[PDB]
Amino acid sequence: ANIKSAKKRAIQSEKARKHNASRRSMMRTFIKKVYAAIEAGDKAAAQKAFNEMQPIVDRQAAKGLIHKNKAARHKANLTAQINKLA
Amino acid sequence: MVTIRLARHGAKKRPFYQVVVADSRNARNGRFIERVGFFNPIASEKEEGTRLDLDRIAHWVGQGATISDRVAALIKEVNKA
Amino acid sequence: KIRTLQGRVVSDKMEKSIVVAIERFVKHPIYGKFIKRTTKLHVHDENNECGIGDVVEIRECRPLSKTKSWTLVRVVEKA
Amino acid sequence: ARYLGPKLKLSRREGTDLFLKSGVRAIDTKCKIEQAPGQHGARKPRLSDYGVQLREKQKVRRIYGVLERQFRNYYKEAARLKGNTGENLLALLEGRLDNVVYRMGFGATRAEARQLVSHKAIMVNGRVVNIASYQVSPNDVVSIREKAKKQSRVKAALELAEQREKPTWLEVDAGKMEGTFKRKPERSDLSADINEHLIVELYSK
RNA sequence: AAAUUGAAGAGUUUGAUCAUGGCUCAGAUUGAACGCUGGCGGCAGGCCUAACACAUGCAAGUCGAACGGUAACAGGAAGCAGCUUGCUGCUUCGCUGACGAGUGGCGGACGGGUGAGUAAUGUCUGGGAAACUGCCUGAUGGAGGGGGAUAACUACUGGAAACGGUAGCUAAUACCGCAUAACGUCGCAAGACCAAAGAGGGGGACCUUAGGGCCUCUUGCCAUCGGAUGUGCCCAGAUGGGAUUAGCUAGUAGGUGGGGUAACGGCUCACCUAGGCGACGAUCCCUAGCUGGUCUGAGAGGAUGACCAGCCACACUGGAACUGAGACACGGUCCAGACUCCUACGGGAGGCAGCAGUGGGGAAUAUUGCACAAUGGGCGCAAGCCUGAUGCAGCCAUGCCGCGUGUAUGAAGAAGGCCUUCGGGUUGUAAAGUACUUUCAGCGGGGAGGAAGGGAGUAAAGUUAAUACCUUUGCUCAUUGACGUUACCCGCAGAAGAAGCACCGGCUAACUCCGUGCCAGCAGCCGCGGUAAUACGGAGGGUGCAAGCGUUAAUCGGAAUUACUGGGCGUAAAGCGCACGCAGGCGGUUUGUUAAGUCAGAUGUGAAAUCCCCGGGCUCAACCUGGGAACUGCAUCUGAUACUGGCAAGCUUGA
Ligand SMILES: [Cu+]
Ligand SMILES: [K+]
Ligand SMILES: [K+]
Ligand SMILES: [K+]
Ligand SMILES: [K+]
Ligand SMILES: [K+]
Ligand SMILES: [K+]
Ligand SMILES: [K+]
Ligand SMILES: [K+]
Ligand SMILES: [K+]
Ligand SMILES: [K+]
Ligand SMILES: [K+]
Ligand SMILES: [K+]
Ligand SMILES: [K+]
Ligand SMILES: [K+]
Ligand SMILES: [K+]
Ligand SMILES: [K+]
Ligand SMILES: [K+]
Ligand SMILES: [K+]
Ligand SMILES: [K+]
Ligand SMILES: [K+]
Ligand SMILES: [K+]
Ligand SMILES: [K+]
Ligand SMILES: [K+]
Ligand SMILES: [K+]
Ligand SMILES: [K+]
Ligand SMILES: [K+]
Ligand SMILES: [Mg+2]
Ligand SMILES: [Mg+2]
Ligand SMILES: [Mg+2]
Ligand SMILES: [Mg+2]
Ligand SMILES: [Mg+2]
Ligand SMILES: [Mg+2]
Ligand SMILES: [Mg+2]
Ligand SMILES: [Mg+2]
Ligand SMILES: [Mg+2]
Ligand SMILES: [Mg+2]
Ligand SMILES: [Mg+2]
Ligand SMILES: [Mg+2]
Ligand SMILES: [Mg+2]
Ligand SMILES: [Mg+2]
Ligand SMILES: [Mg+2]
Ligand SMILES: [Mg+2]
Ligand SMILES: [Mg+2]
Ligand SMILES: [Mg+2]
Ligand SMILES: [Mg+2]
Ligand SMILES: [Mg+2]
Ligand SMILES: [Mg+2]
Ligand SMILES: [Mg+2]
Ligand SMILES: [Mg+2]
Ligand SMILES: [Mg+2]
Ligand SMILES: [Mg+2]
Ligand SMILES: [Mg+2]
Ligand SMILES: [Mg+2]
Ligand SMILES: [Mg+2]
Ligand SMILES: [Mg+2]
Ligand SMILES: [Mg+2]
Ligand SMILES: [Mg+2]
Ligand SMILES: [Mg+2]
Ligand SMILES: [Mg+2]
Ligand SMILES: [Mg+2]
Ligand SMILES: [Mg+2]
Repeated sequence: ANIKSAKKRAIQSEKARKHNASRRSMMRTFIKKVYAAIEAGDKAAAQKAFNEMQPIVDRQAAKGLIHKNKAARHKANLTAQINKLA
Repeated sequence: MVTIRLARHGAKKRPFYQVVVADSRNARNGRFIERVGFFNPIASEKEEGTRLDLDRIAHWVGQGATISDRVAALIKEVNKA
Repeated sequence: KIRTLQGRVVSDKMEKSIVVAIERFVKHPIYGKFIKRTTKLHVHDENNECGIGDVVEIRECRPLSKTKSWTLVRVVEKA
Repeated sequence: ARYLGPKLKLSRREGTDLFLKSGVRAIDTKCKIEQAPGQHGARKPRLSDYGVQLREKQKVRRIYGVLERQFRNYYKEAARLKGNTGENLLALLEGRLDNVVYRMGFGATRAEARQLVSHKAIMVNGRVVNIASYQVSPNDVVSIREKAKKQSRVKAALELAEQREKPTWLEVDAGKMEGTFKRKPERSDLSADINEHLIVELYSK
């Protein structure tokens, strides 16, 4: 980089990338827990995993890592799949 | 944001400003939303040196447009007839 | 009201889809003669009511597949 | 940008007096006006139709002291303006400031009036104008400058002016050396020896 | 009112003619180039080729009113001393004005460049639904209580450098929980779940340490619903050439389900159906940024897309994502490649299609300038800083427009030149001479406008506990111009400093002599040159333009010579050898109906600029500018029904 502000922006963006990546992995792990519970066919476990998942995606959407529409999509899809497990 | 400012037209050493509403990001003489007046700084006597559509300006200000300093001064001068 | 086209079904072999030919009558820009032009549209046909040769009635909607952005309103005439 | 050669050769080529001299003498006593200039000037010129059109246009140009680019612009303006194109062209030529000064009589010739205009000795509506091609509007006042009122050539031009016909579209006071351009001259008020339709046809070739 | 005032031919085939038919010329124009020549000014324009390679300088920062801090320098405070009797110099303290480096916010996605790619992925016109949107703006509510880090810094250390490594300390409007949770998210519902940040000015009782949470004000933070703007997406019509490219396509076409996106969608995956496009030209090949517009044309058309503005695409080449409201990012990141460079040989650095400039290519295209004074943009409460945007300046007759290079008189019709039938004629009022003026250039003096604002004071009003702060409105005081020796005005001097280029047989305005002798040469065509050349070359004279004039290139015109307007086919080029016939084009006559074509009106849109009309300002003009007209189109709505089309019923004259 040739401009001082560009250099600082690169440093800041790398730090932001690490932070974002850890949060994104965490959220994905919880969603995958819900999906695995649905796959196993255990409705109670699926509901428990969904309950643990919901605040995480909501908080991430509020923080701006994902969008509100994406959080809503996750919640709606998982609720629809869980309700059919009966 | 939306702003009300002057676009410089005319000739060399003889500027003539068009008072326009525009997205502030556009170039000074570029894309604009609506033309609302003009201002000639070298207008001769008995010649209209400033004209503004105050109704349109007020409409855009109510919609949330900002105003450049020169346009604000021109509005003040026009209102002080 | 709603803008709306009317045409003739030229294919119905797709599942819930039809091809509709719309005819326009326009003056030739140079020679002035009125000529016929055809536009073929992919139309969503739920219940698969339409058949080849029927005169059908279509409107514009959101995309439904790669080539489908129109949907069937009613069947004006049946072959 | 100005013809600076002998003046009577132009009138000899055009076969008529172009008023390029003051008029204190006779054109016949000053030159062989009936003879075209040059070694072969005694020959009888058979002129084609293009030649006739060209000679008429050149005659008008030499009368008013206008070069070709300006004259073509005058013709374009005359064609653009509503009405008869040839009459519009003549009116535009007569509206020139140097011509107006000459007709008012402050200059013995159009060249002298042009020099007076150029040297900042002429005022229009109370402002100094030194553009020979300035267009004079109706009700305008053309006056001699106070520092130029003492010039003897102005008095000579004034005493030569009344020896000719008085233009009826102007109102001149020689005591104060100032005139009013009452209105644009009509076609009738201009010379009948000018065939402007030839110029109009020439510019359509 | 006004805004469609518009249309020329000529030469050449023949012994001659009429026709046909090509070729050639006169016009206008240009980002032009070249040759000759060259005075001034105004406005504009200036790498069309190598999207070739680039030395050097500059083109993006800013905020201390978010934060820890103190590298400076400037004060304040303590001591000492040459002391020069309190002026100086050296140390200790961030205590203040401030501020290097650092954390954090915002900007860097704008502004600027280029046209490589792109033939519809784009662009233009008109519609549309399944979306997000920083800064700005409206409304309703919140802004409680905690925690763990980390740069800077300190110590040690690796490396030539670039760049790191280890340990320890610290702050926030950096980061993360907890609480709060409804016009928000999920859900039929019940229910479940999600946020935040402080800073600054002033102050009495200062409720407590001279500060603050004690009050007030300003500003900032969070949630939701709106506005505005911007962006993403879908559809129809239009937008080059080639058929000596006729078949193309397997995520291909559609469906269901899962995933994915801000959002619809084969966007992606699994399965099912076997579809989808194409002679109304698919696929393939060549060329190409598109538009408003520009040139030409009487128009219809034809050609074109430089400058200005809108849209798109690209940023050394290929690929990728990260951050972010927004980028798959010209002056950011990563990988690979080619070149250039540094190296201690381990390893590192770079991207002018930003402005200026260099080399190179080319027939050809400019200065390594001044200033942020104005307009606009970034950050900032502001002051202000940054801004090769922009405003200006330099170079170039590149274009357009204006002006000057003098005016009047002057026969001796002077000399000299050229021609001469030797009489004379022409150059020619031309010159000389005589009277005059002095634009422009030169010199000296005066002198607008582009300046709005901002800063200090004040008085009033609004706020509050407060004559405090803050805001607003007036008034007062000093100021802000790169251009710049500005435009412009006045004075001095003296015609004094200022004319060339092409052509002259016909088209085509303009004629003689001499030289040469099918030679030298000219030439757009017809042609010219053979010893009396108006055609070659010089001269005299003349013609046309004129600070320009010629030549070359290129487009339209003339060319009704691709003919829609507006042509032809017996013999000039041209009727398939003759038919049948699908698609296609066309359709006798009457009534009813429909209203698709057609017609009328209205509404929305058709950006601004450009063109045109009427005006205004630069002394005029070019140029700038107000309003209108126009944008001949598209869509929608409402009407008309003669004609064409659809539908229904007929009729008999075509069959
Ligand atoms: Cu090394
Ligand atoms: K910063
Ligand atoms: K679908
Ligand atoms: K006319
Ligand atoms: K011939
Ligand atoms: K011919
Ligand atoms: K022949
Ligand atoms: K014969
Ligand atoms: K940014
Ligand atoms: K291109
Ligand atoms: K908190
Ligand atoms: K406070
Ligand atoms: K507050
Ligand atoms: K696909
Ligand atoms: K699908
Ligand atoms: K799908
Ligand atoms: K045209
Ligand atoms: K065009
Ligand atoms: K590329
Ligand atoms: K940019
Ligand atoms: K500025
Ligand atoms: K003589
Ligand atoms: K004040
Ligand atoms: K001889
Ligand atoms: K025809
Ligand atoms: K209709
Ligand atoms: K009908
Ligand atoms: Mg790097
Ligand atoms: Mg000129
Ligand atoms: Mg012959
Ligand atoms: Mg280029
Ligand atoms: Mg700088
Ligand atoms: Mg600092
Ligand atoms: Mg935060
Ligand atoms: Mg919570
Ligand atoms: Mg084109
Ligand atoms: Mg789609
Ligand atoms: Mg290209
Ligand atoms: Mg024509
Ligand atoms: Mg372009
Ligand atoms: Mg390059
Ligand atoms: Mg992101
Ligand atoms: Mg891009
Ligand atoms: Mg960038
Ligand atoms: Mg660069
Ligand atoms: Mg450059
Ligand atoms: Mg070269
Ligand atoms: Mg001068
Ligand atoms: Mg002023
Ligand atoms: Mg002739
Ligand atoms: Mg001879
Ligand atoms: Mg010759
Ligand atoms: Mg033609
Ligand atoms: Mg013919
Ligand atoms: Mg024959
Ligand atoms: Mg024949
Ligand atoms: Mg036959
Ligand atoms: Mg037949
Ligand atoms: Mg019929
Ligand atoms: Mg327009
Ligand atoms: Mg109008
Ligand atoms: Mg009918």
